[PDB]
Amino acid sequence: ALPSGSDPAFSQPKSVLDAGLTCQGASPSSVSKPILLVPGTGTTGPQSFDSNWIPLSAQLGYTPCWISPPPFMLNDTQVNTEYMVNAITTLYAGSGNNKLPVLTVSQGGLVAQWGLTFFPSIRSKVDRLMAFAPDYKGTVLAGPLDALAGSAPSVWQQTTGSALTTALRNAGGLTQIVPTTNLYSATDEIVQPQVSNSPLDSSYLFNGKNVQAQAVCGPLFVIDHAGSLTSQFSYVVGRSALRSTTGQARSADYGITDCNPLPANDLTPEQKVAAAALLAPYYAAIVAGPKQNCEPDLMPYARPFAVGKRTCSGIVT
Repeated sequence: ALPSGSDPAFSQPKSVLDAGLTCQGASPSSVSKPILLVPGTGTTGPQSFDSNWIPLSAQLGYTPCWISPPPFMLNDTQVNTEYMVNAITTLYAGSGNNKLPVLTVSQGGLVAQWGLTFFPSIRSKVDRLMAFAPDYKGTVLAGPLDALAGSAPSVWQQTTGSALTTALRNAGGLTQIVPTTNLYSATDEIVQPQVSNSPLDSSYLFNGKNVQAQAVCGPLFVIDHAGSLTSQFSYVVGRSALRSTTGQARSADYGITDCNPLPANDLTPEQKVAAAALLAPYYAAIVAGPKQNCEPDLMPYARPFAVGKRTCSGIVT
């Protein structure tokens, strides 16, 4: 079972949410073959995909579109999802009422499944989801000394055992809602645990196409968080998920010969070097970005699914 009924109301005006959506070389209301790219924590849309999937999806025939929820995905994850839901509705109608793919990284995958869980209207508008290193269960790795100064709202909510991650799980959000592919690695230095190749991993979704790099490439295969998005292996897996008639990556489309953790071969030399510096804005955000001293309160639609957890207002019930 999943949440049903009308979409919850947005807490932000539509002009604010519309302001966060951009398409490369096209208007959101008139776009050909759009793809929604959702960035990770501590970054904007261009910062996550300029070096990788904005050019890679454009070469595959898509119009790169993205959201950049302020500030740098560090604010309340529930509010970042409003940008995605509004963008999908806009891009669905903007492309002649046709389904569009969604490709994410880091918190972006958590944002995608959160929207599909609690905003039922977009379930018939997303044809597939290609999530790179998503943290559906949050992460057990604390911030690089983010325990005496607090952390960003989105960092609170991405901690294992948070009210947000609890509510997503309890609402049935750990089962895929659209055809979903999850590409992750046991060597992820930001999102853990990922070492079980099982529902214990943070990126695992039941009935999804869960691709742990070590399961395909070997137990000693190393590929970090940024590589999980930009690698040639990730391109092969992602390109398979986008081309597939089932909506999921196909095991026949990739193999041990594609196990390259370096940036995708099709990227230009400037793009590969830029892809290696993917987390540079993320590093700045965790050390010098906004911080608060409690996990943001749950919105009314998600509050009933995390009874017992403490947020800024107190205990849910």
